[PDB]
Formats: sequence, structure tokens, C-alpha cells
Amino acid sequence: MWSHPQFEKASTGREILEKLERREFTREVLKEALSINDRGFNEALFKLADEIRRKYVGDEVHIRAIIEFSNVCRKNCLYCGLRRDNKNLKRYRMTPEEIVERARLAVQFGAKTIVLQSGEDPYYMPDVISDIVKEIKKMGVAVTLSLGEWPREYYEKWKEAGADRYLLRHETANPVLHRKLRPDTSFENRLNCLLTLKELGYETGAGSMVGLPGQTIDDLVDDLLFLKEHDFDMVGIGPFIPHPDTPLANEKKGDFTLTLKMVALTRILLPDSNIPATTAMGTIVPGGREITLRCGANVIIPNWTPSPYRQLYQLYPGKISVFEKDTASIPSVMKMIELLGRKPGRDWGGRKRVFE
Ligand SMILES: Nc1ncnc2c1ncn2[C@@H]1O[C@H](CSCC[C@H](N)C(=O)O)[C@@H](O)[C@H]1O
Ligand code: SF4
Ligand SMILES: [C-]#N
Ligand SMILES: [Cl-]
Ligand SMILES: [Cl-]
Ligand SMILES: [Fe+2]
Repeated sequence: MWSHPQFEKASTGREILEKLERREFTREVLKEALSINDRGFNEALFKLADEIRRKYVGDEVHIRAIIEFSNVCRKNCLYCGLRRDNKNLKRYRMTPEEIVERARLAVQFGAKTIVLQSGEDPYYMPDVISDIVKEIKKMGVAVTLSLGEWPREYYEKWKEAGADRYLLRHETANPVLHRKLRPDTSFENRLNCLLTLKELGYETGAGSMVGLPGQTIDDLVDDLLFLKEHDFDMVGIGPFIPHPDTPLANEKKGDFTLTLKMVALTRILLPDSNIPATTAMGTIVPGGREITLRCGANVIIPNWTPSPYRQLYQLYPGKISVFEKDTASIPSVMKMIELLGRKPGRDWGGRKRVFE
């Protein structure tokens, strides 16, 4: 019987980069790009993604100020510190006046988008959110909501109240793992929400965690292909960070390099999308968001949740630095952007269609 030797690894890695540069995004090519463990291949992939980012989204790093206004959640996701079964966390809700005034302060510090994010907290839904959104829209900025899965009628009310964008990370495109990790719901529910949000005219954001328990490289390829299929306006990617007060406490943490390759491939697949350097990337490696901004990301989301709430929004350990004042994050990220040679966004930074 005759032999079947593999190709040399250097020549394989060079061929994969060429396929990516020519935009031949077959499953095998995406799988091999995520499986190669070579510093020189990875650096060339990050440079390709940085090139694409320069050409189709430019040098602005858009600043979105987030206010995490309630840590109450009716769901029980196995990865999240806010899951309802975690009784070892003090819960909070901000008043609408606190939220609106905190948003006004971020606008005065120069944020051109306000992100409102919460647990799935029924107290607010739908009418308290609508009132808050109407007040923030009078400040002349964009509004992004990130409130979870709700009925079409609620999404429609919030669009009429003026909301521009909605971030609903898809978490994992594998439906069997999705149901195991999110026992209240399903990938079909999550996708139907994203489809409803797009049909209503929101700019929509999806995106997965990298390194979840049970997730394989083939699953990460399916996440990339799902993102490509829908041409999402925004994509939020970060590593899974185990939380000690959850069932996943003892599982492996998501790997930084693999997550950065996911960000880089997402930029290559979706050249004009908005891609944050997420909080979780800054949690796992010192300077992690700065690195990610050189590997295809073009958005940063400074934490604008005020004390004493901000330290209770404990999605994962290490998320909040207790050492600086709760107005430090917007000037800090502006300094970071300056030192990278980039500039803050000039307008609201909505996704544009310039590729093709
Ligand atoms: N342990 C963990 N590690 C990393 N990211 C996590 C995490 N737990 C939650 N997250 C991320 O935090 C995001 C926001 S949770 C708040 C918004 C809303 N309840 C929703 O679920 O969409 C989730 O989309 C998820 O990707
Ligand atoms: S990920 Fe969102 S829905 Fe799930 S428990 Fe956390 S806050 Fe609730
Ligand atoms: C999220 N950053
Ligand atoms: Cl946004
Ligand atoms: Cl921050
Ligand atoms: Fe985020």
C-alpha cells in the first residue's frame, strides 16, 4: 500500500494565508487557520486583518460608553455570574433618573454612543426602557441596547423610542451546546430575536465566547460561518472566563491567542463590520484590548457604570478594577487610542457598506 505524507507545515501555513487573502473561505481553510499553532502564521494572520481594518474601517476607534444598569436576571446561563441561582451576589437596580444622568455625563465627556446593558430584569420591560431611551436620544447620540431575549412587541417599542442598535451575542452556534449552557432557551430563540431586531431596522450585533466547555474547533468554524451568513453590523467576541459561583467554575478558561484569531478572522470575513476589543480580552491579558485593536478590532466600550453598582456586575472574575474612580474609563480609553496612533470616532460610528 502507498504512502500519504503530510505537506510541510511552513508550506501549508503559507497556502492558508494566500487562500485567506484571495477570500476563498472554505470550511477546511478556516479550520486549519484556527488549528495552526505557529507564531509566524498567527502574526501574518493578525497583519492581514489589520490591513483589512485599515482599508475598510479606517483609523477611528469608536467609543461606546456602557451603563450596566441592573444585575437582576430571570435566566440561569451556566457560565454567567448573574445567573439567578447564584445567591452569593448582591443585586441592584438603578433608577431611570440615575441612568439618564449618568448617560448625560458620558455624552459631556465625549461618548457618541451610549450602551445600556442589564440582566434580563422584568422590572424595566418594556416601558421604563422606552422612557430612558427617549431621554438619551435628546442628547444627540446613538443608543445601543443589550437586554437579552424579549418579545417582538418590546423590541418594536424600543425602536419607536429611538434605539439605534441592539447587541445580542449568539454565544455558540452549536444548538446542542447552546441548550446545555442556556437551559431556559435555545439557539433557535436567540436567532429568531436577532432576525426580528434586523427586520425592525436595528443595527444588530452577534458574537460568541471562545473556549466554552464542550466547544471544539469545528464549533468555532460554525460560529465564523454563522457570522458571515448574516453579515452582522457588529460582532462581540471574547474568551469564556470561568466564574467560581457557577457550575462551570472548574472548567478551562478560553485561550487569548485563539480568541484573537477569531477576531482577526471575523474582520477578514466581514471587512466593514464594527468589532469591539471586548472587556473580556482586557481581563485575560494585561493590555489585551490594545493588542486586539491591532488585530482587526475598531471599537472600545469603556465601563461607565457608577459606584456602588459597577463592582456588582460580576459576569466573570476580574471584570471590574476597584482601584480607580468611576469617571476614569472614558479619558483612559482616549489616552489608549492616542498612544496607538489612532483617533476617536468623529460621528456615531454606525456600520457602513464600503466593501464591494
Ligand atoms: N463567564 C463569562 N465569560 C465571558 N463572557 C461572559 C461570561 N458570562 C457572560 N458573558 C458575556 O456577557 C454577555 C452580556 S450578559 C448581559 C446582556 C444579556 N443578559 C444577554 O445575555 O445578552 C453575554 O452575551 C456573554 O457573552
Ligand atoms: S448571560 Fe445575560 S441572560 Fe444569561 S444569566 Fe447572564 S445576564 Fe442573564
Ligand atoms: C464589551 N466590550
Ligand atoms: Cl454600539
Ligand atoms: Cl473600561
Ligand atoms: Fe461587551
